[PDB]
Amino acid sequence: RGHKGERQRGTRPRLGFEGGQTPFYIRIPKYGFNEGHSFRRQYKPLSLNRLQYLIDLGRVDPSQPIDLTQLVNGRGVTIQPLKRDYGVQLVEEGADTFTAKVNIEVQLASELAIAAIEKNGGVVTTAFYDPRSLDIVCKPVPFFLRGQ
Amino acid sequence: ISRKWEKKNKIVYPPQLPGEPRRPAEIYHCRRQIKYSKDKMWYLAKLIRGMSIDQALAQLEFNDKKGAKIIKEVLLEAQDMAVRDHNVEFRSNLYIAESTSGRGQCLKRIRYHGRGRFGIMEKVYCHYFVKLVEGPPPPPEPPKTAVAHAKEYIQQLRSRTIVHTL
Amino acid sequence: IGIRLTLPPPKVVDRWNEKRAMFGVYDNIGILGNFEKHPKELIRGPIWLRGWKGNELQRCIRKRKMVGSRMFADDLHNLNKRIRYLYKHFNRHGKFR
Amino acid sequence: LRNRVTDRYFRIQEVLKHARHFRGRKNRCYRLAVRTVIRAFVKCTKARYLKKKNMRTLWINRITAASQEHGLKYPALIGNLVKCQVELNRKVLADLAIYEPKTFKSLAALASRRRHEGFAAALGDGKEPEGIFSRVVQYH
Amino acid sequence: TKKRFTPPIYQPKFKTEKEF
Amino acid sequence: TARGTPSRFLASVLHNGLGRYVQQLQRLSFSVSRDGASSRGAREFVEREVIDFARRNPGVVIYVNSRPCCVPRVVAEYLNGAVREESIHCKSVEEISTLVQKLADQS
Amino acid sequence: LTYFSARKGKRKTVKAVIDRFLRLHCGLWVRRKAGYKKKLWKKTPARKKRLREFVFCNKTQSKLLDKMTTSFWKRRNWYVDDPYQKYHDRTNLKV
Amino acid sequence: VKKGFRAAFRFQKELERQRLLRCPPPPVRRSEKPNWDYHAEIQAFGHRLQENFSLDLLKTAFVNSCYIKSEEAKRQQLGI
Amino acid sequence: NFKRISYAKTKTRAEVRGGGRKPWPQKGTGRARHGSIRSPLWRGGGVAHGPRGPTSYYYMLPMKVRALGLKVALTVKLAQDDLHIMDSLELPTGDPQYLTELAHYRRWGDSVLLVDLTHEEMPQSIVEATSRLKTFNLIPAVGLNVHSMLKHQTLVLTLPTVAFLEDKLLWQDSRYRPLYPFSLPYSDFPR
RNA sequence: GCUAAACCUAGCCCCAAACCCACUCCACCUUACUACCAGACAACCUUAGCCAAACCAUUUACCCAAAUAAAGUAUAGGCGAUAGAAAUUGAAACCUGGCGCAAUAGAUAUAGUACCGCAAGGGAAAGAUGAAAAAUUAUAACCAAGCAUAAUAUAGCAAGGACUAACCCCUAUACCUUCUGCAUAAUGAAUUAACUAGAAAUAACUUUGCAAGGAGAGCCAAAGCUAAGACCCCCGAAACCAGACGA
RNA sequence: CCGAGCCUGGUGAUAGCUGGUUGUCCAAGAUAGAAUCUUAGUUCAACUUUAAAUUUGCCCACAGAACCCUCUAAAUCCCCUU
RNA sequence: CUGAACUCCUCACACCCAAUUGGACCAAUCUAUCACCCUAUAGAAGAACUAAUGUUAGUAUAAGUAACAUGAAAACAUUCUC
RNA sequence: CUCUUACUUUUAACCAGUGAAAUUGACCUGCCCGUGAAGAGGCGGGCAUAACACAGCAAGACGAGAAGACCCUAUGGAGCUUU
Ligand SMILES: [K+]
Ligand SMILES: [K+]
Ligand SMILES: [K+]
Ligand SMILES: [K+]
Ligand SMILES: [K+]
Ligand SMILES: [K+]
Ligand SMILES: [K+]
Ligand SMILES: [K+]
Ligand SMILES: [K+]
Ligand SMILES: [K+]
Ligand SMILES: [K+]
Ligand SMILES: [K+]
Ligand SMILES: [Mg+2]
Ligand SMILES: [Mg+2]
Ligand SMILES: [Mg+2]
Ligand SMILES: [Mg+2]
Ligand SMILES: [Mg+2]
Ligand SMILES: [Mg+2]
Ligand SMILES: [Mg+2]
Ligand SMILES: [Mg+2]
Ligand SMILES: [Mg+2]
Ligand SMILES: [Mg+2]
Ligand SMILES: [Mg+2]
Ligand SMILES: [Mg+2]
Ligand SMILES: [Mg+2]
Ligand SMILES: [Mg+2]
Ligand SMILES: [Mg+2]
Ligand SMILES: [Mg+2]
Ligand SMILES: [Mg+2]
Ligand SMILES: [Mg+2]
Ligand SMILES: [Mg+2]
Ligand SMILES: [Mg+2]
Ligand SMILES: [Mg+2]
Ligand SMILES: [Mg+2]
Ligand SMILES: [Mg+2]
Ligand SMILES: [Mg+2]
Ligand SMILES: [Mg+2]
Ligand SMILES: [Mg+2]
Ligand SMILES: [Mg+2]
Ligand SMILES: [Mg+2]
Ligand SMILES: [Mg+2]
Ligand SMILES: [Mg+2]
Ligand SMILES: [Mg+2]
Ligand SMILES: [Mg+2]
Ligand SMILES: [Mg+2]
Ligand SMILES: [Mg+2]
Ligand SMILES: [Mg+2]
Ligand SMILES: [Mg+2]
Ligand SMILES: [Mg+2]
Ligand SMILES: [Mg+2]
Ligand SMILES: [Mg+2]
Ligand SMILES: [Mg+2]
Ligand SMILES: [Mg+2]
Repeated sequence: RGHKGERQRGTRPRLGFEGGQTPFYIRIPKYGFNEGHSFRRQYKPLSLNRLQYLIDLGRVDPSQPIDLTQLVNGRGVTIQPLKRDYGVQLVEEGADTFTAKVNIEVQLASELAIAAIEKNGGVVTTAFYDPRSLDIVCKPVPFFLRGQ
Repeated sequence: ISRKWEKKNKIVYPPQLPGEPRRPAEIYHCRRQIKYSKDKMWYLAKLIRGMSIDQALAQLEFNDKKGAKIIKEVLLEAQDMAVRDHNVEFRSNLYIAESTSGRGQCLKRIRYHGRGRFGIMEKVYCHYFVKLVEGPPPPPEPPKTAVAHAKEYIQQLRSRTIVHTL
Repeated sequence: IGIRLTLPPPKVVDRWNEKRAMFGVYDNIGILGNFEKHPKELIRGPIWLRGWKGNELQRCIRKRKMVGSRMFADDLHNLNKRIRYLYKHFNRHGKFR
Repeated sequence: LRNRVTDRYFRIQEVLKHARHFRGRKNRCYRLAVRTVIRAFVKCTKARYLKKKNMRTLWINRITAASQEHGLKYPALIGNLVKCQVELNRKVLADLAIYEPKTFKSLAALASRRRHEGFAAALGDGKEPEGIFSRVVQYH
Repeated sequence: TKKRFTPPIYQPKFKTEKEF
Repeated sequence: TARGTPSRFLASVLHNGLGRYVQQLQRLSFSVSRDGASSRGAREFVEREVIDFARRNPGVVIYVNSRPCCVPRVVAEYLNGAVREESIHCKSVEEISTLVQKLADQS
Repeated sequence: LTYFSARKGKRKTVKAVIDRFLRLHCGLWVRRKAGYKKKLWKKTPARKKRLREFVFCNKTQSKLLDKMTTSFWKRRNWYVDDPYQKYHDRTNLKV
Repeated sequence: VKKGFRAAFRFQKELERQRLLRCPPPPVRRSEKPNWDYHAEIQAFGHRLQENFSLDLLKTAFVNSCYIKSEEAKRQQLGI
Repeated sequence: NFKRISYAKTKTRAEVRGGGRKPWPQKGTGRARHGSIRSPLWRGGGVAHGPRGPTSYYYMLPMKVRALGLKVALTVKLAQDDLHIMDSLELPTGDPQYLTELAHYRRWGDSVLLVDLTHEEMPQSIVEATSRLKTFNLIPAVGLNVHSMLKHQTLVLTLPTVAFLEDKLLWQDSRYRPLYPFSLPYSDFPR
């Protein structure tokens, strides 16, 4: 523990205290980096590489309409509605190698991602789910057990 | 507490052989919880060590200390016990082989001082132990004579070796 | 002084009594029982420590919340004071910050 | 679970056994004995250096005494014996003085002879050949 | 200098009353 | 320390080695548990080492006694009457061999 | 810092830090320069440009800011159209 | 009273050492003590001395008249 | 350890009876300074760092780790010739001596763990025999665990039990990561 | 050889379960424990401060009716220290047990007694045979300090090296703490026994599991994730405040 | 023991101040500064310790680093080779 | 010539810095399973005291020291002195 | 007081009985000079030195007693005064 002082006796000041000098974390001006962070909509990215990989392994069935439920049941995406996730955003990563024909419902889709699915003969739609609706569509069985 | 001194008069030795020397009788006696100091009692016990039973009784009869009467009382009953129960022929043929005092169980009392202060006073008790052996008192040691010193000095010179070598 | 002068009575332990013989049985109640029951449901003891662990400040906070309303006056007072002491100890005292 | 030391007696006796031959209360009172036992063990360790030192002091004193009986000082004996390639150490030299007095006188005579040869050489200008006992046996 | 007095403390009586 | 312990002069037993060398180790008594874990190394020593050690030392009578014991021990007895008891608790077979050989060389 | 809250027994966040610093998921912290809105009439353009920069914190400051915030603030976020999205991951960084 | 058994056992061993030291037992023959095989001891005796003794003669050399007379007295006392 | 709850508790200096007043003035008495007679330095005072129970030791290994342990225990028993497969646990009689004699003749060790598929369908004969024994213990398949397997020298599984354990233990190797507790309805679970 | 030493019970602790509550006759709110007379007075009403903020002045967690999760998030604040939700989510629940203490421990407790205080109030210590004591001439001894058996012989931290030999010879300035630095004539300590002081998050590391997934709903994830292991003392003020008790 | 009684409680008040801090063994290990109601303390540097990564570190040849002014100083910095 | 813990010699080698930091072992206790004259592998924790004017108990030192106490004779009736 | 003396009582010392307190790291506990955390029984150089009681003395053991009240320090208190 050392010899005498505050440190041997366990009475040293709180974390961040600099000895009386105006601390570093206080002398920096406030700026709205994180202002409104908890009210910002978030979308879990889903790349065309990941989508193709899921189809090649049979984890997502392209013969039926694909939506949030089918992606969750296939363990393709993990949605957290309690963390202000509003769904999945289809991102263009992997467009060059995308070959599957799918009818997929997402929340956001980039211009290049839409072109990839439509080039192969598929349909892509952007659908909105509110926080409550998102929880139900992601995990239907827990909802059905509530009796509502 | 311990009471081993009283158990020493219960040791039965095996019968002696025809050619063995007659074993002297040994009598252990003691008095417990005497209201008297062991430090003061030690001087009286020290006095009669090695004395004959009759010489010890005479010395104690003319001593002014309180312990003298108590020790004399113990010596007399031990002398009677030696002849009665320990097969000692002559009551006068006894000498003090051992005599010593021990600490007893003491009590604590308050002694008052001025200014509201106090001390703790001990009400002292002591034991007295005596061993009587049959036979004349052993003679005292003669003072070491000049011949003995000279013999001892020359002995040490002769046992002297060359140290730290072959 | 300070050490016993006799050997203590020999310790007789029956390693095959019913309690020792059946220790562990049903510890895989969930894995082998279709997960109908969680193994923590086999834990018996205070209502505020079944299937839960924490440091002493966390244990005290948990007990006051769950059974604080049923505690004896003197016991509840000691619990409140204990939480105050531990709050100060962990949040203000120590070697690390 | 409350744990208490149960064999403290044996831990105490480990120290007190080394203090039985001490004087006073430090032979039975741990608080006192432990400090004195530590000091005794440290002395015992450091004494190993003094033992070697005192022994060699003893040999030099005894060799000095033996050399003086023959009219030689200690530096003359040790110095000249080395020059004769006699590598007898001081321990053996002291033993020889006590138990082999005739061999020691021979060694003193040898050292004395070599010493006189040195003087003759130093006094000469190189004309004289090396002394009979001054010749060194070379090894390779 | 303020007066300084330390009153005496009596120990418990029983400690000096035990009998055989 | 030297002052706190006894001492003696360098000596031999019956001028050993003067006319002939006589091994002073006279008897060895082992006590190895059958099931005790501490006696694992002692059991391994009795299976492969003790037999070969006896062949080399025919003047030493070795007594192996297998009985329940928490601390296996070897007792060495010498011609001059000295008795030495050495624990082999939890010792390896190699450690035991070294100990037994040391006892064989001592006077 | 509150290491164990009285109600939940959990570590707390120092909200003074959240109001001043941005944490990139890679572990870097972004801040503004002190005095960047103070007495601009007496400051040169070169100095004023330096004051408007968003700068990084050093290792010691970053470690302190990490201790003063809970795990929630270090998670990966996917805000839509986030200006700082590109800076969350490092590239071609050796050690 | 403290929990445990090891300390008590260790102290009992020392109490037996002190008891024995205060009252040393009378000495007895090595044959009467455990771990003794007379035939094995006889053979080792010769090997130690590096001598090829005859086990028949060597055993007789150790038999004394006093041991024979006493051995017979015990036989008569037991009516054997 | 996971279901261990320690009930040991001591009293701190704040919980020992009394101890409120300062025993004597700070200065002037010549004695050591003390604030309370219930300080941990005092006889009868509080305990400084004693047990503060009841204390829980609860924790859970990953479900896959606990399942792997059961596999290893079964392999070790089979590899060391301590596992015996039975068609059924039906004995000819309910006498416990028969079962004891059977194990000795077949060299089954001192203790034997008997595993049946279900508690309700245990044959009455084996139930009567084991109920009167101490080292021969009968458990259902759902009760199998590593500790009991290690405590018992021999393990006896019935053929239905073997099929039961393979289904449960191999399901862990090919399963998805859960979306919600497996007690809730799934497409292909249970069975 | 004394003084002593040694012991295993009394009970106690933490949970579980269960809601809880007494009484013979007589006396007892006046000066209680006092058979028997003219009254009429009547309860309610924000805690404070220590302390933290390294002063302090706004401020500074204190069960308040479901474990978990949302979340230490929204939000509050000398926007400092710190404080801190809700919507929503939704589990289990078979008293008679103990890797609790065993006479300095465990309740203060053999007892709120003895004793101390005018009062409020404070508040102890301790016991130990055996199947039988209607076996008490009985159950061994051995172990702390202190003594006794047995005072002492030049010289010196009391020992070490030794030695034929205790001492004589040679070498050697107790310990802890505190300091630039202590044989210091700086601190503490007669001695024995017992008691008496390192509590945990953030990350990181190490070793398993599974792996673009991990985890037995929540959470994290651009090799991660889950589990485990492993780090943060004791005693001590003068004070401050609340409510009682005292001329 | 009245510069303002006593008792209990808040209370294990707080103490950058003093004291104390318990088994064995080995190893690495001394010290530029800055700010601070701060100088009996802290926080950052520096030094120190452990683990990891991969690549130079130290010692140093020439050549080279100011005028103004008086001691035209001992030296330093830089630096391949070794 | 004497003279070190420097160096050599025979053999061995982790085995002489405060704070701090890394590492290797380990007493006793309890639990699991062993063991069975006192142990093993692990899991745990009120887990180790030559020092806090520490707490309690015992006993020393000072010290048999300071201090304390009963007027006289007698037949214990009585008388005498103050 | 110069300048003290004598006697009585108490205390005292000795015998008998009873029997505290502060204090105490351990002590086998000399003197001189020098040294040194700067004033030594304990270190260096010398000198001295069989062992153990009783009665006195107060130069030393920086003697005992009370964690200096003077002085300074602490982002320690309290009483009092005030534009
Ligand atoms: K803390
Ligand atoms: K008590
Ligand atoms: K100290
Ligand atoms: K000094
Ligand atoms: K000093
Ligand atoms: K002082
Ligand atoms: K009045
Ligand atoms: K300070
Ligand atoms: K100090
Ligand atoms: K160190
Ligand atoms: K006169
Ligand atoms: K004086
Ligand atoms: Mg300190
Ligand atoms: Mg300091
Ligand atoms: Mg009075
Ligand atoms: Mg209290
Ligand atoms: Mg206090
Ligand atoms: Mg207690
Ligand atoms: Mg403050
Ligand atoms: Mg102030
Ligand atoms: Mg809610
Ligand atoms: Mg008690
Ligand atoms: Mg003793
Ligand atoms: Mg000397
Ligand atoms: Mg100074
Ligand atoms: Mg010095
Ligand atoms: Mg001192
Ligand atoms: Mg001081
Ligand atoms: Mg205030
Ligand atoms: Mg009046
Ligand atoms: Mg008053
Ligand atoms: Mg404090
Ligand atoms: Mg080193
Ligand atoms: Mg300022
Ligand atoms: Mg400073
Ligand atoms: Mg270079
Ligand atoms: Mg030399
Ligand atoms: Mg070396
Ligand atoms: Mg061990
Ligand atoms: Mg402890
Ligand atoms: Mg102790
Ligand atoms: Mg102490
Ligand atoms: Mg005196
Ligand atoms: Mg007097
Ligand atoms: Mg008088
Ligand atoms: Mg006098
Ligand atoms: Mg007197
Ligand atoms: Mg001087
Ligand atoms: Mg005198
Ligand atoms: Mg002195
Ligand atoms: Mg003084
Ligand atoms: Mg002071
Ligand atoms: Mg204040």
